[PDB]
Parts: sequence; structure tokens; C-alpha cells
Amino acid sequence: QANQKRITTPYMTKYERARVLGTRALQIAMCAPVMVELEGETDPLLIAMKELKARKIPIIIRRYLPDGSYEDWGVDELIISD
Amino acid sequence: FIGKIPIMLRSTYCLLNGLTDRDLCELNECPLDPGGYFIINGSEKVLIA
Amino acid sequence: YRHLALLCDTMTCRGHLMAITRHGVNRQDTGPLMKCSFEETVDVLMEAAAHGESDPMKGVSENIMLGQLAPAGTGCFDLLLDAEKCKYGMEIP
Amino acid sequence: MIIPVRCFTCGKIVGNKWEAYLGLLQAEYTEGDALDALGLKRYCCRRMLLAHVDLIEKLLNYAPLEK
Amino acid sequence: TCPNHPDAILVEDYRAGDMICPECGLVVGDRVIDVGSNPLLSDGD
Amino acid sequence: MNAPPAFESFLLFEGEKKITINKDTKVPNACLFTINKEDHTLGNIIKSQLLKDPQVLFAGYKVPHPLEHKIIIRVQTTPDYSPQEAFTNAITDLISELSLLEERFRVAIKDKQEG
Amino acid sequence: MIYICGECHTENEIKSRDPIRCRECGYRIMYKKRTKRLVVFDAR
Amino acid sequence: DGLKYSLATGNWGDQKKAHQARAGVSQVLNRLTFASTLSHLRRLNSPIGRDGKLAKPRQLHNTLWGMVCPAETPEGHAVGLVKNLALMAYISVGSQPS
Amino acid sequence: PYANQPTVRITELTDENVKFIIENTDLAVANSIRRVFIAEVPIIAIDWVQIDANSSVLHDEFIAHRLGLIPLTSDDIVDKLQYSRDCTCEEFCPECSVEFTLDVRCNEDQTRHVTSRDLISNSPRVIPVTSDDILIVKLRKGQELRLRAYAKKGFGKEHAKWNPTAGVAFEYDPDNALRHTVYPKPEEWPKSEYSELDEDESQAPYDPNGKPERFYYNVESCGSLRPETIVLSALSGLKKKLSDLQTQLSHEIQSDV
Amino acid sequence: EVAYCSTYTHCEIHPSMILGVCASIIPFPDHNQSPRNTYQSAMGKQAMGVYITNFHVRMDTLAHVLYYPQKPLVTTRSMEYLRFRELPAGINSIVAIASYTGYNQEDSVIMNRSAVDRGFFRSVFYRSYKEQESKKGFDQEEVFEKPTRETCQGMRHAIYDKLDDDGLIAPGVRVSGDDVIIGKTVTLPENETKRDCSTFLRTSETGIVDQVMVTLNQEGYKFCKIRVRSVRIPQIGDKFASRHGQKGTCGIQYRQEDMPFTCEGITPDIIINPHAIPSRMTIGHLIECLQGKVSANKGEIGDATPFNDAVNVQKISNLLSDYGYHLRGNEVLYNGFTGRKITSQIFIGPTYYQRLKHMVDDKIHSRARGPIQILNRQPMEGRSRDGGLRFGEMERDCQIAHGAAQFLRERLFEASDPYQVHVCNLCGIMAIANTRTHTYECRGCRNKTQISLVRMPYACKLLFQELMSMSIAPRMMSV
Amino acid sequence: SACPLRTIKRVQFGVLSPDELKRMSVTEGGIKYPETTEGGRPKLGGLMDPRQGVIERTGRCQTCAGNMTECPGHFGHIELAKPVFHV
Amino acid sequence: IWGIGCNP
Amino acid sequence: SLKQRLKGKEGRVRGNLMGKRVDFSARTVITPDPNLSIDQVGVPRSIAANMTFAEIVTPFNIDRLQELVRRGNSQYPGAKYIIRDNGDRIDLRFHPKPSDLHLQTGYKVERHMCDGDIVIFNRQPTLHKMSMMGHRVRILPWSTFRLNLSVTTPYNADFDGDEMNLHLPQSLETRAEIQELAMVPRMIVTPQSNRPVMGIVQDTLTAVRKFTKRDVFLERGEVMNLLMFLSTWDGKVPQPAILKPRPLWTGKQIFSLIIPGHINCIRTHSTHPDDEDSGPYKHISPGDTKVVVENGELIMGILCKKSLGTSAGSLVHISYLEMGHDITRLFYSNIQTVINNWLLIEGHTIGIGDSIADSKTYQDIQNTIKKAKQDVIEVIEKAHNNELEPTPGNTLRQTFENQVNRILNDARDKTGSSAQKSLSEYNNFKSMVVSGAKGSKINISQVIAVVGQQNVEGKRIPFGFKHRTLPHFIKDDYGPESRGFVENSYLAGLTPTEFFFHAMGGREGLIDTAVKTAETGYIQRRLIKSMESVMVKYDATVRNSINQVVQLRYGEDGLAGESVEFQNLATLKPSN
Ligand SMILES: CO[C@@H]1[C@H](O)[C@H](n2cnc3c(=O)nc(N)[nH]c32)O[C@H]1COP(=O)(O)OP(=O)(O)OP(=O)(O)O
Ligand SMILES: [Mg+2]
Ligand SMILES: [Zn+2]
Ligand SMILES: [Zn+2]
Ligand SMILES: [Zn+2]
Ligand SMILES: [Zn+2]
Ligand SMILES: [Zn+2]
Ligand SMILES: [Zn+2]
Repeated sequence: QANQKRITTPYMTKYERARVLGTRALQIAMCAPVMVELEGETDPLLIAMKELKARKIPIIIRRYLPDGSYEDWGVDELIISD
Repeated sequence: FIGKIPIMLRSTYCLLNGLTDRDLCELNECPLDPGGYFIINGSEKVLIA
Repeated sequence: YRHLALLCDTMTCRGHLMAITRHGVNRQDTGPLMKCSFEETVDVLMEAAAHGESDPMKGVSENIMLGQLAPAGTGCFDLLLDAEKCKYGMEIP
Repeated sequence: MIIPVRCFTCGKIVGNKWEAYLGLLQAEYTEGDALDALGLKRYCCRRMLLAHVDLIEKLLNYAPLEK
Repeated sequence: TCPNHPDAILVEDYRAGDMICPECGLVVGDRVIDVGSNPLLSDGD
Repeated sequence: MNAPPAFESFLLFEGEKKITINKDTKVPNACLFTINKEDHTLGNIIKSQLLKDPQVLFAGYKVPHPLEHKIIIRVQTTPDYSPQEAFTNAITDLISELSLLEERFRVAIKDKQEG
Repeated sequence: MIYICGECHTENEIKSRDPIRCRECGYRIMYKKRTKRLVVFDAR
Repeated sequence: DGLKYSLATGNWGDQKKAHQARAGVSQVLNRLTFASTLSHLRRLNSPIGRDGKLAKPRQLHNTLWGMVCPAETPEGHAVGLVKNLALMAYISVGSQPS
Repeated sequence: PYANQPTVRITELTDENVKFIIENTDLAVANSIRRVFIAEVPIIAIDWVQIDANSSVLHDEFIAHRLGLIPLTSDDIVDKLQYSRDCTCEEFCPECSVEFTLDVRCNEDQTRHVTSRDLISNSPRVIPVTSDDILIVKLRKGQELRLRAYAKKGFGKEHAKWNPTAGVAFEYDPDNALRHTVYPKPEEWPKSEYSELDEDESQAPYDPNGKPERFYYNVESCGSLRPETIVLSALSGLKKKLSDLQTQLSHEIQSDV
Repeated sequence: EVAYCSTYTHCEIHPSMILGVCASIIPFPDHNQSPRNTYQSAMGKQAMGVYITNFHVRMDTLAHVLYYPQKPLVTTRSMEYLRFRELPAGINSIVAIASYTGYNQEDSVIMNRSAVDRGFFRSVFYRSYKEQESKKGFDQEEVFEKPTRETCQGMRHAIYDKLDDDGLIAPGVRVSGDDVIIGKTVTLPENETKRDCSTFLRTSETGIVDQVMVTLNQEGYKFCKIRVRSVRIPQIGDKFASRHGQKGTCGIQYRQEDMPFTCEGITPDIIINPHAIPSRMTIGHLIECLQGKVSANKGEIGDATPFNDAVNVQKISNLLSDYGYHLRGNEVLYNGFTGRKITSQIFIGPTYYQRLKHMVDDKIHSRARGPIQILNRQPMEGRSRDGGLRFGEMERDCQIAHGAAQFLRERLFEASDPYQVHVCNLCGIMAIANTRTHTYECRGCRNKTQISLVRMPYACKLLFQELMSMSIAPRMMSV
Repeated sequence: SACPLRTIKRVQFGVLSPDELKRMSVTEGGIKYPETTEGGRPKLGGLMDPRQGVIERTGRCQTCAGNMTECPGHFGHIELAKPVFHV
Repeated sequence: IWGIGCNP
Repeated sequence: SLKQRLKGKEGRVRGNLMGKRVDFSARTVITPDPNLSIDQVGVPRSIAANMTFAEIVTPFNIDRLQELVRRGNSQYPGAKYIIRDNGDRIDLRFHPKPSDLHLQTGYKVERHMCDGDIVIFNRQPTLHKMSMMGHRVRILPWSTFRLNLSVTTPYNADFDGDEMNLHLPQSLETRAEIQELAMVPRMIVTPQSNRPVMGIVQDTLTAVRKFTKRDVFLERGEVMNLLMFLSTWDGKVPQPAILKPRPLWTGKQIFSLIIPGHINCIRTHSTHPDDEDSGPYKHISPGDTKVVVENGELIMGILCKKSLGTSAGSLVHISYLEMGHDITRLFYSNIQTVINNWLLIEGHTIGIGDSIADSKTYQDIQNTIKKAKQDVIEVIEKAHNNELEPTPGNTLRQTFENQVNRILNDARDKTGSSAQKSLSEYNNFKSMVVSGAKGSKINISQVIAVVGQQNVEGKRIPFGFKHRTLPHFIKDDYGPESRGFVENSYLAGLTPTEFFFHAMGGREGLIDTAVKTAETGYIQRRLIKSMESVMVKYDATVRNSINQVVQLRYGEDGLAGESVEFQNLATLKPSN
């Protein structure tokens, strides 16, 4: 789809938050660069949580509408459900 | 000889029948043991009514 | 009321009363593997083979059987990496 | 099987009193009188002697495994 | 058949079911025990 | 099979500190004492003696888990008094009480016998 | 390799691949004797 | 061999034919406790199938007064289908009618 | 801000019992003393058994348990003995343990009662409270029991075999005056043996200012220690625990600052 | 009387004879709810006690015998004919019905650890292992001997030092889990030496060998039975039940100092939650506690026949009042931790408590990358085979409800039976694939280029192949 | 391993063609021998065919180096003398 | 066990 | 046969594909632990040592993982395996070369399960979504899984030999899924009935009722100890309610510190008089009912099942709806800890003194039974004279049974009410019934006054023998005793015939339980299979796998079931 005419919810769904945090944490565990400065955080999941709070996770969510089209919402664009 | 019939313990045809408790102890069999079970292939089997 | 209404809507969606049984559920035009998981099994598979039916693989049970990620929650969407955002920010490690 | 040393609840040594309890019962004392004479006062100690079942005699009836 | 140890006797294991080189601990064969699984009378029938 | 050994309840394993003092950030002049391998026996005496002190605003003891062996004692004193000072003084007072009690029990024993 | 006998309680030494029968009684129920190595029992 | 087989397997019949065999007879005696031994010896087993959930054969009947223990029954899929004799109950051995 | 000065009156003192009243003391201190009676007074008891032959009906670990529960006289030697962990020697030595040996075989037709008298100690001071006897096991003819055992110093917090007391009776406020226990029907409850009230009145009038004091004790001994010695050792041991706490606390206080 | 029937033809000997053997041990059955008597009938079969006096001679699998059985303080008259006094199953225990620390909540039970140290509810577990030296094979002989790693091509790395020359461990030797109880060797036909055939101890048995016996069985082959003894001190998982249908595990064990104590110094051996009594309406438990207190003080075993009309709660209460206790059985308790009197007065009395055969040590299982089945290449089943727990269809439905698609995928594919297959692109049927040769070819198309790798559970591969054997073609096409 | 990883997006069901069965089966000429054992263990053209699958947990089947894990098994065909209805 | 309207 | 293999349950289709045995799972007996939080579960060390969670070596955690590798399998916080980059697995148990122990980025060390590892906890049967919840792990030194008592209600588990299954997620992705979807605090409120699943239960409920009475006054040291167990305490001691003569806090004052944040709620205690609201003293409640919480402070009221239980509008439900899931988790745990430590001071018990009632009450119960039996006799005599007139739609036998049952039920209920009047404030049966922790008014009535009529198959005890219930009764006896009425209470003890009839009733109860389990299982499975694939798409339409629109919006308003609450429209009812 075009960037305009996005009909899905602006809020990030709970399942999207779960999968985004898990995937970003798995990347961090594999020595991916971390956008957010860590204050002595060693656990990958906690660093992923910090990044999600700062809205600096480098993942764009592709939401599949039932008609077959897809809308690409960046993690930053989505409002965190919290 | 036409075969062998399993014997229920402490029935009339068992060896333990009519034995005083001291004799049961001499055979290393408990005086309080109820009887009424068959020893088939080394395990005590009970016929549920 | 949502949970009652959903059952009532699934039973009467097709226009004929769909019993929650092998007959009513299996008669609906779902995927052959999904029908296979519920009751009839082998007979459903034989009929599907005879008529050349194709399983769309959009169901949850069908994806669970083949070991693929289900289309359920946390599987509805596909994450993609954002290169431009990766470039931005402080790449400490 | 045998009289327990050290009554469970408090810990008074009750293992030395079984034969005296039996002897007092033979002397026609009532069980309560025998328990009183033996010095068992709390009901926890009296439970040990009153409810004990001496099965070790029944076990001793059997001939030894090795002579 | 430990690749780094020519002619090495691999000790069997029961916990995970694998043969393991005893001098380095390498697991040769992952799950290769599985379950691991009358001929007198007559013959093949 | 997973039963802990009996000596673990009172024996410090190597590298364990009997007392660790950590201050409490929430309230001023409050320290949180952690005693390892000790039980309600010591905790209750120390808390009671601390409560008797007029300068001790708060004093309580907590066993975080019965299966584990640890005491956490929170002491809060008025300004011009330190929680550590209150703890030391409580221990001195308890020792004095127990010593006086020992002397008087020995005298009572000697008087009861042959008197 | 000393087997105590059930019937007459007499120890008889039996070599490997030897019939399990107690001399002096003929009984076929033998018990292995208590091991020489000693086990520490906590009274607990 | 016929008697020994029928006792050991628990199937009441012949070795070749299991179609008419009735399983559940001749169980191994329970020796956890003397009470378990005594109860196992004094036990009745109703032939009604466990799989059937019809409740009429399971309910305690008035005629079981003093013949069968009211309380002692297994709780589970066999409630009321396994019963224990009362203390004084005595099953008749049988006699000639002549 | 200082410790109360307690007093003690000993109402009864026998070979197996001490009754005393501690006055002008806090409830926590009295209860802790009661607790130390049970769990922190050291005594010598058997903790290591090597059984050479056991033809008795009771299995070996049964015999070991029964032997452990047998009380041993530890009146004065327990202070001299060191814990096995403290002793430098490997395993057990006469400074850290006492060796008991038992050899009994029944050759008479009559049943032989293995008693605590058959336990033989290398050290004269530690004896199994014999000076009837505790029955370890009964032996038929042809049955033999031979074992060797060592006894270690310990206290009741490890195992109940090191519990000096039979029953410690603790009671305060015999006539309910602080209303610590609220009787639904005051009349039905039996009066305490220490109660000072007349028969007509079931409870004393409530005293809001009063606090628990004048605690009543009754310590009974298993014979392992003199009943007086249990109380004195408990007071001394609690004092030692507090002093060790003070040393470690001083170390922590100095290290932090 | 007022005329009801003047034509009685028979009279009952005693109404309590309507109950069976297991129900006759319940004291005051008429004061309990009926389902509770039914439950006690089943629990009493599972209690631990001396099952028979000749238990030393017997070599039975799974025999439990209690250290110190005691006869009930409150007993029915019909128990005498059941011989329950001669072979008791259970120990009278000072039981307090109180809420102490929350560890007795639900049906759990707080037990006294000092009492447990003094022999309370201690039992022995005997397990017998049987092995037969079978020479029936044409060229196979299962000789009893100590296997040697060098001599035997087939062997295991578990400890074989315990075995003597005969291949049987001597009695009195400690055996830990995964040790060789019996060493047996099958001579191997040299088709062109030894496949190990020793028997190994059940995991976590941790016992000492009691008796080792060598005989000839019915077939005449050499027969060896080995009995392993394990003492079983009660833990915080073991199941204890009273005679009134109240079953529960041990929540926690407190020492005598920590347990609440009466003024006399009596600390409860068992503390049960007061919440168990009201819903279950087992008042027989309370009446048994009262009668046990009276019986212990008086010195006479109490009578609890079901229908007596001469024993009432009021009479028992007056009797207890005579012995210096509160007439309803309550006692003033003191808190062990602080010493303060508990404001409510706790109901303490002796009650016959039993120890059931279900113990936590026998019921604890953990599985992590263990052996897999042959047919499904899935984890085994059962504690003995180190089997994993089944993730049932209801469990998968719960996970679908959660929306945890990836946990469901891990649990149902990755943890259980991961597998890879090669599938032709042109035809969905699987294709032959030699990874080492690196040549992948599909029969029926004469096509090598178009083959794709597909990850599927091994169970799904087996399903598809079984469909193919039925002439159904499950053509899985990636497109 | 060189083949790309793909996820099934559609499963097509159909009756297997007899010609396709003949081509696909590794066994050639059918299963001529009821006996499973020849030369001691393996019977070519028998029920237990080395080419059909891996045997004894250590062998390799003829068609691929399965080693009891890699090989998914391979089908064989029996040419019935006279046709038979499928139940 | 209570009544006809309750439970058995 | 192939069809036999696939078709049946435990076949390849269902027993090996839809569900299957899994690795990294553990099972053992569960036992209580009030000290653990809601989300924590206590795992034995052996189960923790066998199960391993693979950790990828990163530059951040290389030192910690190196120490774990050095410890090895023997020491508990150790590593069982090392997985190299190549996929080679180095089992550390068998001796690894010192070269192998060295770790570099990309290696995967399989550490033993440690404290704080998220796991999934299950108890069969898994009826609803709350039966599988994610728990954090706390290792404790015995061999039973230990879970908090509040978490028992979702699992429907009690500690009487129950067992539960422990599944350890093995990847960071699935661990995050569990952490953010299925953790216990996240599922306090069920979407099924828009109520909280978990509530204060057992000792804590019983004791919270007593703690929140007006009578309860706490002195200084007791307040110290109670505040010690409060995890969220600010460190400031509240000003005592009674400053003079002696500083004395109140139970409500301490419970107000437990209540999270500022939560406003009004509920009514179970014993609330109906007339109180209309009459005076509506706000100054004489009985201390009408719980009111303003600004997160308990102004008044006695807490009970209604305020702290699993019901809509409860204090816990309002906490979850307003404060959030984390603060609500702390709320549950703090209630349990503080109230359970007060219960050591107060204590609870059940004795015979509770069952026994006043002599006047016993005489009243006996008189009610006498006149009831006389009334049944009068109805019987009317029936015999044929004076009875059939009720429309019923036979004369049916109407006779109806009238007899009405008389007996009225007598039963009246005797129960007399018994309940007799109960004192101190009675503990009443404490548990009033708090709602366990029991019911019916159980008290049966314990004290009258067990009641025994009914089998919906009728009085039938004539098993020829025209008589038991041989002891005369033929054609329709009287109260003959047909099953149990006049005696449990405390009084049943007469032998009443014992047999009571056994018959209890047997019917047991059979009903056994049958209901199986039938309900089948129904549940069929419903799930019918509706498994229906989900909310990103159009927010509810569609099945075929993409057919079941609903255009979920629930017709597109809202989830947990967020919604009961409310009154207030424009509907009033007149114009
Ligand atoms: C409360 O419900 C539970 C569960 O539903 C589960 N369960 C149990 N048996 C089965 C079964 O056969 N089939 C299935 N599907 N589930 C089953 O067990 C039920 C209760 O049973 P109970 O009524 O005996 O529980 P007490 O009331 O007896 O508890 P005490 O006081 O002993 O601790
Ligand atoms: Mg349960
Ligand atoms: Zn005692
Ligand atoms: Zn190697
Ligand atoms: Zn001989
Ligand atoms: Zn030494
Ligand atoms: Zn192809
Ligand atoms: Zn192959």
C-alpha cells in the first residue's frame, strides 16, 4: 500500500510488542549494535525494553490486511500500548 | 495323572491347612495372613467375585 | 455477551444451522487438514484426495501440523528490518 | 515394631518404660495407674506407651536367617 | 570417530544417548540412541 | 534428595558475611541490617531491646523466607543518633541482662541446694 | 562368593557356573553374605 | 496350563480364543497394608462396562443393606461398579436341591 | 534506654526438673531463652555408626536411629569437647568425639534384650544415662549385633537427638490481665496452677498499663544434662551468640566507614 | 411403646456390621459426611504400615513398612476382628487445627521437624529386582558375570565396581541411581562378542542392598532377586491423611522451638488448616480429637463404634473437664516465634494420622533433551524412560487463546521432533537427497534442479508417508 | 543443504498415479520375495530392502547416506497380478 | 443430602 | 492398519501432531508458599539443574558465562553444555580440554535454570486460558513446586497431592512472548466474565475480615512488625488512630497502606442489613459494613469475599482496572504477607465448641421437627381418606410428594435458621462463612441443626424393597423418617437407617461428578475445534481461516472483554 491511507490502529498491539521485543532482544544477543545507551544493562531483553521506551528499535512492522494488502508501520510510528 | 490344579492358600487342600501358628511361623508364613489367594507363577492372584 | 454472540454467529453464519458436530463443522468448506484434525480424519483425507482439494494453509491447526508459524497472534504480521534507522543512533557495539 | 526412644512430641525417654508398663499391667494396675506410676504425665507421653504395638515379638517368632 | 582424535574410543552415554569423546567431551552423534529398538521355533514365517 | 543439609541452617558457608549493613534511601537515618544464618531467636531480642530505646523510631525484624536462613532488621533512629549505634547498644544491653540473669540464677541454685 | 543357605543357615562357597545347591541340606535358595566393606550410618 | 493361564493373564477363557474372555478377574493381591489385603480379598465387581456413563448400575440400592458396604467404593470412573462385602455377609457355597 | 535487671526464684529443683520465675524481663528475652533451651544447648550424642553385623529383625538404619536417640551423660565434658568441624584432626579423635562399642549375641534360648547398658564408652564421663535401661533391640537365639559408634557435640537446631529438654513449660500472665488471649466464655476455662485469683473470678480485671512480666518456667531434662545446667548453658550460649554478632557488626561498621 | 410394629420377625445383631473392612476403621462414621467416608475407604488402602509379619522373608516389589506403627487411641469395636491392632497402619499424632503461618493452607499440613527427627512417620521402602539367566537361545547364553569394558564390546559407563565375581552386588552396599545391580552378559553370535545386558537401578533410588538371593525358578534357569532398602523420612511433599477423609501434603516442617506450644510444653506434631473442616463437614475428626484427649489422659482406648447412643459429645466433654482441660478441647497456645499467647484458643488433641504411599520423591520428574522414540522420533513417555510431559490438545488450545504462536511452535515442533525434508518444486512429493554427495534428485520427474528444503515435524513426515502408502498424495508445494 | 528453505503455502491432495508410483519407488521389479532376510540380513527385492531405508541404526541405505536420521525413507511398489478395489 | 431443590 | 493408526486418538493426526511429548518439561507435587509473590514459583534444585536454558555468549556476558562454564554440571549454578559456532556440542560433564572451556562471541552456553527464569506453569485439565500462566522461578531447597495461594484459584488446584507441569521456554523470543502475554499479573482479569480471576483466599480472607473490624487495635511493636512485611511501604509510620492514653493503631489504618495508590471503591459486607441504607446511620454504619475506600484509604467497612474476592467491582478488580497489573500484583502479595503475619498474633481454629449450640436452640430445633412430623402425618391421613385434591398438571402421588417435601423443607430451613441464630460472634464456623473463605450457611445448619432430606434422582429415597425403603420399615410408609429425612445433625450423629440414606445421597453426588467430567470435556473440545481459527483481523473484522466475515466488529462494538465494566445507563428507568 501507499504510505497514505493507513487504516490499521495507530496503537501497537500486545502481540506486536511481544514479538518486537523478543526479536530485537535476539538480535542484541547476537551482538547487534544497540541504539540506546545502556546503564549497565547486560540482559538482552531489558536492553530491548529500554530501546522500545526510547522508540529506537530498528524494526518496521508489516500488517497484513485481510484483502491481501499490507501496511508498513515503523515501531516508532506506532503508539506503545503501555 | 491328568494335570495339576492350582491351590488356594489355607484352603482344605493346602499344606497350611490346620496348622498351629507356631508351625506357620516355622514355615515362614504369617499366622495373620488371610489366605484366599492363588500363587500362580510366583505372584499372589485374587479372584474378584 | 461477546463469547455467546461469537458462537451464535459461527453456527448461523452460513445460512443453515451448523451443529457443532463432525457433520456440521466438517461440511463447511474449510481446509482438508483442518477437517482431518476433527473427528472424521482419514475419511476426510480420502475424499479430499479423490476430488483434488487443495489446503490453503491459512488455518491455525494446518500450520501447527506442518510445524510452520501459526497465523495466530504474534504471527499475523511480519517484521522487517529498517536500514535507515539502523544507520541512525549511537552504535556503541 | 519396637517401643520408640524419646516420645515424639516432647522428647522424654520412653524407651526404658515398655517392660515396666507391661509388668505393671500384669500386676493388675489399670493402664492409667501404670502410666501414672511410670511418671508419664503429659498425654503426649502417655500416647506412646498406651498405643504402642510390640510387633518385634511376632517378628522374633520366625527362625533366624543365619544361625 | 571424533574428528580431532584419530582412533578415539567414544564413551557411551545414557543421559542424552550419545557417544562422546572422553578427552575433549565432543558429542559425536546427537540423539543416536533413540530407544535403540520366537526365532528358535520353526523358521521365518 | 533435594533436602538441604541440617548444618546449613547455622553454619556460614565460605564467603558469606554474618552481618551486612545497607542504608535505606526512602527515609533519613534508617539502616537495614541483614543477618545470615540466624533465626527468630536473635531477631526478637534485638528488636525488643531496640524498641526500648527512646531514640529508636522504628525497629522490626523479618525472616524473608522460612526455608532460607536470614534476618532483615530495619532500625530508624532520630537525628543525632545512628542506627548502627542503636544496634551496638542493644547488643550490649542484652549481654548485660543475660550476665546479670546468669549470676542471679547461679545464686538461686546455690540457695536452693542446702538451703 | 560365600552363600548362606535358607534352610540350614550354613555358608557354602560356590564357584562361578556351579549349581546353586547347599551341601548338607540340598536347598536351592541361597543368600549372599553381608559385604566386608563397611557403610557409615548417620544416626540422623 | 489352562488353569494357570487363565489365572495369570486375568482373561477367563482359552488361550486361542479371547473373544469370549472376560478380563478383570484374578488380579494381583494388594499388599500395601493389611487392610488393603483384606479388602482386595472381599471384593465384588459388577460386570457393567466402565465406559458407559449411565448412572443406574452405579447408584447405591436399598437392597445393599448389610450385604455390601455403603461407603467403600472406588471414586473415579468405577464409582459403584466395584463393591466390597459387609463384615457379616456370607456368600452361599451352594447345595443340591434333592 | 538500658536493659532491665531480671530476677530469678527457683521454686522446685529436682534431678529431672527445674521450676523458676524470671521477673522484670521482656517477653522477647524470656521466649528466646525458652527457645535456646530447646535448640542451642550443646550435648553429646551418637552421630556416626558403623555396623559390623546385624542379624536382628530391625534393619541397620533402624538401629542407627535408635542409637542416636539414646541420651548420653554430657554434664561437664560437653564444654571441653570441640565440634568435629573445629577439630583439626581428620574425622574423629578423643578430643572431638567419644567412641561407643556394642557387641551382643544371643546364645541362650531366652530372648536377649539389647539395652543401653550394653553400650560401652571409651571415656568414663559419657555414659548412656546409666549409673530400667533403654531397649535398643531384641535378639532371638542365633542373632548377633556388633557395631562401633562415635558421638559428637551438637545442639538441637541440627537434630532433635541433641535436644537437652523433654518439655519446657512457658507461661506468663497466668490470670488473663493483659487480655492477650480473649476467652469467649471465661468461666469454662480451667484456672492456671500459678493463678492467684479466687475461685469465683475467672479472669483478672484488664490492666491497660501492664506489660508481660514475671514469666514462669518448668524445664525438664532427659538426663543428658543437669536441669540447672541446661538453663545456665542456655543463658551462656545466648550471650555468646550476641557477642559474636557484636564482633561481626563492629567489623562491618568499621569497614564501611 | 407407641405401637409401630408388633410383628418383628428378626433383629439385627449390630447395625455397625453394615460397613465393610475399610469403612470399619473410621471412628465415628455417623458424624461424617458420606463422601468423606467414601474417600477414607480409598485412602486407607494406601496407608503405610506393617503389611504382614513375615515381610522380612518376602521379596516383593514396592513394599513400604512404617518404623513405629501405633494402634488407634479411638478405635471401633469391629476393628478387633480386622486385626488392625495387631498390624496397625498409622501413628497417633498431636494435631492442632489452626492457621499458623499459611503453609497449612488448602489441604497442606505443617509438621513438626523435631518429631520427624525422633522417628515420627518414618518408613522403609523395599524394591526387589528379578533377573533370569536364560540359556534358551540357540547360540545366546545370558550368563551371570561382571562385564568388563575391554572384554565386552557392548558396555555402559555407569559404575560396575559394585558387582562381585558372580555379577550380583553384595548385600550391605550402597547403590545410587544408575548403578549396576545385576551384571548379565549375552554371548554374541559372530556373524562377521558381547552386547551388554546388565540391569540398572531406577534413578534416584539411593538405597542399600538388603538381601540378595540366588535360586532356580520354575523353568530351571538360575534366578536372582535383589532387594534394595531405602529409608524415607517425611518431607514437605509427602501425603498424610486422617481417618476422616482429610488428605493433604506437608506444607512445611518447623522445629519444636518454632511450633506453637501449650503451657504444658506440648507442641502439635501436625497442624491442619481450620478451613478443611467446615466445607467437608467431617465432625468425626473433631469428636475423635476430643475422645483421644480423654483416652490419653484416662488411659483407656476410646470406643468409637458408629451407632452407640451411650457416647455423646457432651459426655466426652464432661470427662475431659474432669482431667483439667477445657471441656470442648480448646487449649491456650503460645506463638513459638514471639512467645505471645495466640488470641484465639487453638483446638489441640491426639488424632490417628496415616501416611499414604504417595511421596514426592517417587513423583518428581524432569526432562531435557532425553531419548526419543523410534517410531515418531519424539520424546519417550514415563518417568522410568525419562519421558517428557505431554503437551495435549487442550494445552495447545490454551496457547492459541494466549496468542503465543512462537511458544506454541517451539513446544509442538522445535522441542519435540524437529526434522528437515527435501521436496521437489515441480511435484510436491518428497525427493531423494544425498547431503554428503551433494546431489539431490527427484524420481518421477527426472528433475534435479528444482528441489527445496522443508522443515516439518517428523510426525508430519510420517503422516504424509502413511498417506502415500494409502495411495493418497499429499503434494506439499511451496508456491 | 544447498536447496533453499521454503515453507509450504499450499498442500495439494490427489490420488497417486500408478505410473508415478512405478517411477517413484526405489525398488525395481517390485517386492518379489516374501522373506525379509537374504545373505543373512538383507534381501534385495524383499520386504526389508537396503535401498528402501536404513537398517540397524548404523547402516546406510543404498539410495542416500541416511545414517538413520537423514534418510526419510523411500517407497517401494508391488505390482498386483490382478487389480483390487481400494477400500 | 440437603433437600429436593438443593443438592442430594 | 494405516487407517487404524491415523484415525484413533493417540494416532499420528492427533496424538503425535496436534499434541506431543516435549522436552524441557518437569512435573512434581505442588505445596503452598505464602512468602512467594504471585508471579514467582518455587522450583527444586534438581529440576533446576537438569533443565538448561541456552545463552548466547556476548561481549557483555562472557565473564559470567565463563564462570558458569568453569563451575560445570556438578556445582548448581553451572553449565551443562557449550555449543560452538560450528554447532559442535561440548558436554562439560565428560572432561573438556581447557582449550574447549574458552568462550568467544557466538558460543551458546547452556546454563542451569536460575532465579528469575520465566517458565510456563500448567495443571491438567487446561480448561481455560488462565490454566497456563508464566511464572518467574525462585529456587528453594526441597522437591516440590511452590506457588502462591492466590494463584490456586485460576488453576483450580489445592495442595492435597496435586501436581503441575513446568515448561521452560528455550529462546529469547518465546521467553519475551511469555513475559509480555502470559505472565500471572497480566492475567488477573479474565475476558470471560470481565472479573478478576484471582482473589484473596483461605486464611488471608478469613483474617482480613477480622483485621478490618472496628475492634482491632494494634500497639506500636505489632505495627512495626506488620509494616516490615509491606513491600511498598513509604518508610513513614502512619499517625495512630488513638494517640492517647496509649498510641494504638487500627486494622483499617494499616490496611490502608496496603491499598495501592489512590483507589475509590464502595462495596458492602456480607452481613449488611438491608434496612440500613434507607434508615438513619446509613453513612455511620452501626455494623461497620458498607466498605468505602477514598483516596486509597479504608475509611470504613469490613473486608470480605465481596471486597477482596473474584467479583466485579472488587478492590482487586478496581486496582487492576485503575493502577495497572504490576501494582496489583504487589497488592495481592502484600495483603497476604501482612495479614498472615497478623494471624500469628490472632490465630484461627475449628473445634467442637463451634458445632455445639445452646440448650434452648436444641429444644427449638426438636420442637420444629416434632411439629413437622405431625404435619406430614396429617397430610398422609388426608391422602388415605382421599380428601387430598390433585394439583393441576400433577397426579395425586406427585402432589402428595410436593406437599410432603414442602413441609419437610420448611422445617429443615427453619431449624437451620434457629441454629444460625444461636451462633455467637466468636464462633469460627461463622467467621469462615461470613468472610466467605470456606463453607456456607447450609453447612452450618447441617452441622448444628438438621442434615436434611436425602433425595436420589430428584425424589425421596425410593422403595428398593417391596413397598418399603428398608426391611426395618413397615410396608407403605410414606412418613418422613422412612423416606429419608435425617433429623439428626452431624454433631448429634445419624441413626443407622439415616446413615444408609445419607450414603445413598452422597453416592449420587459422586456419580454426578464422575459423569460431568467426561461430558463437559467432550463439549469443550468440540467448541474449540469449531471456532479455533476465528480471529480479529487488522480490518478489525472477525474472520475465520476462509476469510469469511463472522462479525464486522468484535462483539459488535470492537472492544475486548476484560476492559469492560458493569454500569447503569440512568436515563432508561426514570419517568418523564
Ligand atoms: C475440583 O475439581 C477437580 C478437577 O476438576 C480435577 N479432576 C479430578 N479428577 C478428575 C477426573 O477424573 N477427570 C478430570 N477430567 N478431571 C479431574 O479434579 C476435580 C475434583 O475432584 P474431588 O472432588 O475428589 O476434590 P476434593 O473435593 O475431593 O478435595 P480434598 O479435600 O481431598 O483435598
Ligand atoms: Mg486436590
Ligand atoms: Zn511426651
Ligand atoms: Zn575428541
Ligand atoms: Zn543349607
Ligand atoms: Zn579430633
Ligand atoms: Zn518431482
Ligand atoms: Zn535413504
